[PDB]
Amino acid sequence: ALVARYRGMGIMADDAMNDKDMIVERALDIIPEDIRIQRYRRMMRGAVLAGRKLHLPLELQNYDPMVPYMAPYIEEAKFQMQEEQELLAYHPWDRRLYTAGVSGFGETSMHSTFLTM
Amino acid sequence: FILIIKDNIILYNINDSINYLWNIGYIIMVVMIVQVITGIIINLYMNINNGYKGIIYIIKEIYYGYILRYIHNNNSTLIYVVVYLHIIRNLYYKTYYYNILIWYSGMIMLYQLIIIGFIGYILGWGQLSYWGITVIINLISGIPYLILLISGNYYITIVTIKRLYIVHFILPIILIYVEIIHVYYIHYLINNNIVEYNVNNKIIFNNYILVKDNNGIIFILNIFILELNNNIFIIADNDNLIEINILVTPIHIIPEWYYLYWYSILKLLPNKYSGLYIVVNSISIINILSEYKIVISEYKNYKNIIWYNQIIQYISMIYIGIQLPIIEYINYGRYIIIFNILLLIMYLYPKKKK
Amino acid sequence: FILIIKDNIILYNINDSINYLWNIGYIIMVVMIVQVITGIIINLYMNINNGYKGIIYIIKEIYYGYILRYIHNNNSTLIYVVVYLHIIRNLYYKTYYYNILIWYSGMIMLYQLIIIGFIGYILGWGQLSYWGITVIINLISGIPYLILLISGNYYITIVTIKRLYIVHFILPIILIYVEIIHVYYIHYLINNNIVEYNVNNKIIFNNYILVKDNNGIIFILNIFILELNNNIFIIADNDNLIEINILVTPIHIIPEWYYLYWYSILKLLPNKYSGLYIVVNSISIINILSEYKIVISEYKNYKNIIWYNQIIQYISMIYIGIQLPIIEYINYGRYIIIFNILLLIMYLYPKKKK
Amino acid sequence: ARAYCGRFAFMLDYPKSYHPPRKNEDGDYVDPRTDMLPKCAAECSEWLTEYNACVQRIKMRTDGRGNCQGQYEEFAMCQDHCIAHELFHYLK
Amino acid sequence: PNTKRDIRRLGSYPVPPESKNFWRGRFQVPGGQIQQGVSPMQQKIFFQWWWNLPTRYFWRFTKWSDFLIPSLMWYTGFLMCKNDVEEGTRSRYWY
Amino acid sequence: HYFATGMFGLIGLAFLRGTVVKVVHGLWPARDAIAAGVIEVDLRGIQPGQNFVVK
Amino acid sequence: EKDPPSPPDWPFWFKAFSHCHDIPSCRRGYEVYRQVCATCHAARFVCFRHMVNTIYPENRVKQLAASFDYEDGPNDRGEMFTRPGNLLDPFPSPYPNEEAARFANQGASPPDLSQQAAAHHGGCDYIMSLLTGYRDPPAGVSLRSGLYYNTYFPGGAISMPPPLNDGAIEYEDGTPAVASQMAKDVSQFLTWAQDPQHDERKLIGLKMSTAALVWLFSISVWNRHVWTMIKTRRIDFTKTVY
Amino acid sequence: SGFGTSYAHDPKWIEDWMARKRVGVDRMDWFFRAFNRLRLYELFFKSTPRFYAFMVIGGLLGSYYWSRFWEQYWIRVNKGRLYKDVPYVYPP
Ligand code: HEC
Ligand code: HEM
Ligand code: HEM
Ligand code: HEM
Ligand code: HEM
Ligand SMILES: COC1=C(OC)C(=O)C(CC=C(C)C)=C(C)C1=O
Repeated sequence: ALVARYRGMGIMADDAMNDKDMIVERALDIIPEDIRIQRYRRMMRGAVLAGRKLHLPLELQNYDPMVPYMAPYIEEAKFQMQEEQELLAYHPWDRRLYTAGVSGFGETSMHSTFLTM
Repeated sequence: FILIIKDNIILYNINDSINYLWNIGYIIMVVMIVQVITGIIINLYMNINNGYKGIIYIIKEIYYGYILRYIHNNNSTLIYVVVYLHIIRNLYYKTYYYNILIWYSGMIMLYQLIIIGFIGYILGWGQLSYWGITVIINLISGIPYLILLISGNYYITIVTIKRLYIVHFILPIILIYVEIIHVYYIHYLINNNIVEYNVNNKIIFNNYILVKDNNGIIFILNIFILELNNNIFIIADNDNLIEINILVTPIHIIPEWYYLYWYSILKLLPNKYSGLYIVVNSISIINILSEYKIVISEYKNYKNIIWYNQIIQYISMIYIGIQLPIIEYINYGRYIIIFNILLLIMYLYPKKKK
Repeated sequence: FILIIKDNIILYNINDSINYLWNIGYIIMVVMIVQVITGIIINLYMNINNGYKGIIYIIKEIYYGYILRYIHNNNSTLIYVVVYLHIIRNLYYKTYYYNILIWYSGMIMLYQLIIIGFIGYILGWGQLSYWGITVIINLISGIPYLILLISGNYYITIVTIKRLYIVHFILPIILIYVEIIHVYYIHYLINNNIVEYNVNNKIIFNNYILVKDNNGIIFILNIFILELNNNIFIIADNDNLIEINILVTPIHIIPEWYYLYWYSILKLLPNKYSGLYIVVNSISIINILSEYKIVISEYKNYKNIIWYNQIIQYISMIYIGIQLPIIEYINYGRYIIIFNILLLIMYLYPKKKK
Repeated sequence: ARAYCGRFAFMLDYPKSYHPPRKNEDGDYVDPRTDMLPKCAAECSEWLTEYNACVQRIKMRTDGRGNCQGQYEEFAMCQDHCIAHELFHYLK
Repeated sequence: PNTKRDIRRLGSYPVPPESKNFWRGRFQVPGGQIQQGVSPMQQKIFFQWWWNLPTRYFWRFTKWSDFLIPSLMWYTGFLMCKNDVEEGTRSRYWY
Repeated sequence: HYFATGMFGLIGLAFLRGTVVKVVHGLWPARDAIAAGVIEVDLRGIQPGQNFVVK
Repeated sequence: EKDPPSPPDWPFWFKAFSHCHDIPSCRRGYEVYRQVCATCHAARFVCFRHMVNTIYPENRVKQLAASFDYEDGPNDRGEMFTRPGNLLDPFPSPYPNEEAARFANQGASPPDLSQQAAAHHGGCDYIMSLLTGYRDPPAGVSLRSGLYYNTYFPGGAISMPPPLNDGAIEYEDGTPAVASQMAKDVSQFLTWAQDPQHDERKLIGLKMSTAALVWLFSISVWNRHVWTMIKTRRIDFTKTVY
Repeated sequence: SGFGTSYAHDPKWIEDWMARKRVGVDRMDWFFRAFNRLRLYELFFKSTPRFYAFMVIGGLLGSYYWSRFWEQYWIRVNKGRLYKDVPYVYPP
């Protein structure tokens, strides 16, 4: 069923990954443009078809959706994150709280919590 | 605030691929406002002195008072339908995996709603509400002296009503504040789509999503108007129109339909506290269903077989609650509770590698 | 909201040259919160069906109920004292010339307060309260049929109490919202100083101004605690402890001390509507006292002779209101009203050049 | 909270005509329901046989225990459903 | 908001205060796109609902058929319980 | 198109008027209060010199 | 055990969406209540003025109320007197307190019939079924003096004597007075008494429901219009079609 | 065919259905031409104040006559069963 759903959307399995996951985001930073361009077009077509309650024509459905094209970059991203974790986040650091638009409890983006509005 | 409104209503971008199940939330907000307004207006003609006669005086003497009385009762049923359907949706599309903050804010409103409703039916001074608060207050009978502090007497009396009424008046306004915290996280943490990924297909809200959201709300209004004026569905038990007699026990001390899933839990388990505790589990375990997972996936858009069996478990437990405490229903209901735990365990457990 | 709090409380800079007359506003905000809390708590034990017997049951049966009853009555007196003193200050330093937006926001709260206090008096359900509302409501007796819509009957009954009570419960929460709009303009439009110009002498609020503002509030608390427990000053008329009798008219139908200025205006002018209209003038003309001026000056830190005669006019009118309607007091009071019009014209008029 | 559940009139089979109640030899009108009792009992014969069987089984018991209320309530509910479908046609 | 690469803006013009959420949902379009459309005032506005009607309901019923087996097991249990309750009541009481 | 958007406004405004007007109407003296308020007194049967009391 | 037998679904006129309370039946129902049910029950929350211009003309309601004697007071001497009834009086109550009533019905309390048409599962159907549901006791069931069997009362044994007997009253309109008629009529009247605003609710509901349908069609055309812009767009990447 | 499986595909009749695009056909244009001859756009809709006046005035008159129509509908369905339709005969 999963293979059929991917084929109907015209997308690959790795396209389905949500970039709200931080490993996926860090991998998508370093994918080559050729992979990136085709990944966007497939995801765009999938959302159009899903929104309009349509399915990809069968003429275009004869492909293997489980090709792991993101694997090299997922592994690189995990390696980069593990280094940062081990070399820069080995202790619960103390910082001045609610200053510069950040809670001081660790997040790095300003105005990214309710109490930091 | 006009710029805030423009940023959150007029220039707010949402994916164009969302279904009508993404309109449920708009309906909750609108029906919630209606319940506050009608409540404040009813209180203009009734207070806590004697609700039984007060409800009679509203429906018979006040001009168009019947509208206020039946809207406030039926719109509660509606609030709980839309909320419970909003949760079923969020479970199906697993909208708690990456937007847990939104899920947490919602659960807070669910907790508040469960207290607002219970106490409103004692304001009617009816038999089934008198004897249903007398049976739920006696679940905290273990904590020493706490029942007396809450009740204000050794038996439920006008004193108990005068205080719960203030909680019923004020707690809804706080709920509206938590609704802002909820819409705040939704707007920052972008909404989930019918597709698992994120796509550049967003369109402004006022010109498109609000027109569609109104088509939805007007559809529900047609149906709610029919119930409001013709009682097509029995959503209020008739035994709440019997004057309170503290000597005679009602034929059946059951809650309203939207507390029958936690009433059954309490009538099925053999120890009173075990029941209370399994009612905590139901409202608490559902807040950690993605915490122990370890794979880069949101478990979304599969066949959702586990989800279907959970939604049916809820419906089946509500049925057992309507039924009297017959032994055969108790045995079958205990199996349904065991099954819920196993289904919940399946959501919680991470997977080993072949 | 923590960053908002830090921007408006911890890193908020205020001039170091301000007096203790710049602490009055802090006190209003604190005493206002106390009046809401005590009101909600009193509501837990009060039955608005008979508030005469309800107040007795609070002071005699509820544990420490006397504290709640007397705080809620005396803290009202306190609210009006601090507010009226906050206006006197704003007039003396002419803090409406460049900060009119702050003045407008404050006046809105003054209007709301005037309605809250009056209706709260009627919830006491005593002789004075009943006859007082029966007299005020009959000022809008000209607008056809509107008395009936407000009262809900041909005479004041519990029907009227049940509706005004909702206005008394809800209107204070709106006042708190307008307080935010007020503090918003104050923080944007910087506060005025004891000196007419703007100087680089500002210091943070939490470390300095809040310590001083608390010394002020604790000073007032010492005095308010003495009144709260020993009634050093008669701030509540005794005739509100007489059971209502529609047949007998009270010895004197007067409002609380903080409504005596407008009561006198209405008892002095010979036409009922003229009196109502001169009350409107009092609470409206003071909002345009700098609009017609044309000089580059704020008319500040002069001898303020016109101001002194205005503050005394207020006190003298309150005296005439206490006094029975002796003809002599009416003639003298009409002169005081003519004098007030003249003093207010002095503020309004721009000056020609020699 | 309310006496009835609303329905479309096409779902509410209201009598389309009125047949006056029969008059007795004495001249007193006979209750339409009493006349409908035998006919509706026949329509519920299956439950009536169950009840009649119970009566004979409790008759044998040499102790004084035994009731047939359970089976009577099923027969009565059946006979009454039959009456509801045709009684108001004889009532004004 | 979207990924930090997606929300990174090419222009130096400041983000308008009323468009904060709008620009936190920006995407960096790779390779380009050619978007086209026609005003609804010059189009048939109800036809597409009819054109897509059969396929919409086919693909909906084929997915909802996944729950058939679950549904049947639950109804079998509902019938078993109902009958068990009735036989138990007739056994405890009902001479 | 503007007829359709306008009809949504036409019907909406009617529902709003009706809602607001009926809410304010509930503040009018109630049916029981109106009945007691106005009292018709039958003068038939009184005799000259008789005094009666009506609450 | 099982819950009390469910009442049959009677075809009352007012059950349809666009139907009213049949005033002719409600009038007969008042007669049945006044001459049969009132001896033991009270309708505290039903007032005579509720029937004016709705069930009976104003003069007729005056005559009905004046037939009863109420206890009003005090007089100028602090004493209680008895006066004829008025349009502002509640329906008369047979017993002064619940303890007096219980003492006159073998300890059983005749419930107030003001909201009884909606206080039992089945609603109006429960009243019709109960009044016509008296039967000879089931075999093996023996009832003491003053206890009667009824299939719809919880338990089967009710302390109310069978109240409706043929010829008990004569209807003013001439309708044949049979037990089933009186039942159908008193059930109708008690249903009206519960919610006298039933007809206003349903006439205003009719105008709201029909209007809401027209409203649905307007918002639907609007929704279909604006979303055409979105649902017919064409995004191309390596292609171009005009 | 293939309904209920991973091989599910649109049947031939669903595919023929989607092959009928109706391009160039407009069978409902007559209604729009006729509606445009009422000049509602040039008179009311185009100007915002006049559009507001159409919604207000049209909602005032529409609400009244809608009520009038459904009142007559009710008076007819319930003929003979309304208080006004059955004057009461006082007992002698
Ligand atoms: C006139 C036709 C009526 C109607 C419409 C009703 N009654 Fe009676 N009733 C009596 C007593 C003693 C009781 C209580 C008995 C107990 O339940 O043990 C009742 C009860 C009722 C009910 C309520 C049934 C319920 O389940 O509680 C209703 C709806 C009802 N009655 C209707 C006694 C009497 C009389 C005493 C002789 C008479 C006469 C009537 N009832 C007449 C009527
Ligand atoms: C007072 C009840 C509540 C109201 C007012 C409400 C309101 C809304 C609104 C308006 C939306 C955005 C629109 C939508 O996508 O439908 C939404 C989203 C959401 N709500 Fe609620 N909600 C409530 C109850 C709850 C509860 C109890 C939960 C948790 C069990 C919850 C969890 C969520 C989640 C996860 C989302 C995001 C869905 C997605 O990802 O888009 N809500 N809610
Ligand atoms: C989350 C919002 C609310 C819900 C879910 C809720 C729920 C309900 C419920 C279920 C009833 C019982 C109705 C009946 O008797 O059958 C009730 C009664 C009541 N409610 Fe609310 N309510 C809400 C908010 C409010 C508010 C804000 C007020 C106003 C102060 C209010 C005022 C009343 C009053 C006076 C009653 C008693 C009258 C009645 O029985 O209808 N309610 N409420
Ligand atoms: C601007 C804030 C408020 C002021 C100025 C105000 C004023 C007063 C006044 C003057 C009284 C009469 C006291 C006496 O009888 O002598 C009163 C009574 C009362 N107020 Fe308030 N009030 C405020 C807000 C509130 C709030 C928020 C509540 C809670 C819902 C409340 C609840 C009550 C109650 C129950 C009474 C009657 C009991 C009493 O007589 O003490 N008030 N109020
Ligand atoms: C509910 C009553 C009100 C409260 C809570 C309140 C609160 C405050 C606060 C906290 C301040 C800033 C601190 C201060 O300088 O003292 C202030 C300033 C001010 N208020 Fe109010 N106020 C109220 C009533 C009023 C009224 C009725 C007026 C107008 C007649 C008014 C006009 C002003 C003005 C002009 C200022 C600025 C004073 C200066 O320039 O610094 N306020 N108020
Ligand atoms: C009468 O009202 C109610 C009950 O009566 C039995 C409930 O069981 C319940 C459920 C209670 C718990 C403790 C889960 C609620 C909330 C209720 O409203």
